[PDB]
Amino acid sequence: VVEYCVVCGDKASGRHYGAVSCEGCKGFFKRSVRKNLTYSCRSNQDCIINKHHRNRCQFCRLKKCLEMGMKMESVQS
Amino acid sequence: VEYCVVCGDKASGRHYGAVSCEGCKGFFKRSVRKNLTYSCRSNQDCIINKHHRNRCQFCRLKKCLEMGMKMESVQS
DNA sequence: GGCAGAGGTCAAAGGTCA
DNA sequence: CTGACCTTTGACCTCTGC
Ligand SMILES: [Zn+2]
Ligand SMILES: [Zn+2]
Ligand SMILES: [Zn+2]
Ligand SMILES: [Zn+2]
Repeated sequence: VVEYCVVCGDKASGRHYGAVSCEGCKGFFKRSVRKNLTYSCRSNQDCIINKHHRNRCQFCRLKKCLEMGMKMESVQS
Repeated sequence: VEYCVVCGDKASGRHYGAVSCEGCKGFFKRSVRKNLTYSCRSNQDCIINKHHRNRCQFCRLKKCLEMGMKMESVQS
């Protein structure tokens, strides 16, 4: 009955943009895609996305978001 | 129009669990972020008001905590 | 109907920099 | 260090199309 975000391991509201996601992960994906935002990383793209420290590397979040099958094409827009 | 429990200034909004001015919000963030502890030169009951808020950082932080600002809420 | 999976709001967190 | 002011986040909403 409990489902966890494939990005950050937070309680997941459900499948969003093709991925079991927390509400935070959804909204990041949207804004990133809607604003055509690519970010950069300052730690050799090694950044580990955890519920606690997910807002550390926007770049590394979007990497994991796409890695885990969130789909730009699914965000309206 | 609501007033900051720490300094008594006009509050921006509720900040870390208490109706706070931006200043005390800022103070609180940086204090917890840099795990700053503070020393008092006036026996630790320094009056904290808008006009004279920055005399004692120590006494301010005490007030911040006492009036219910929650460190845990401030993030890393 | 019923509900997943899109959308949006705005307080409360964040970061900026004179 | 400070705080006026600006940006992001994510809990909680609604809509609507299978
Ligand atoms: Zn997540
Ligand atoms: Zn990174
Ligand atoms: Zn104040
Ligand atoms: Zn003092």
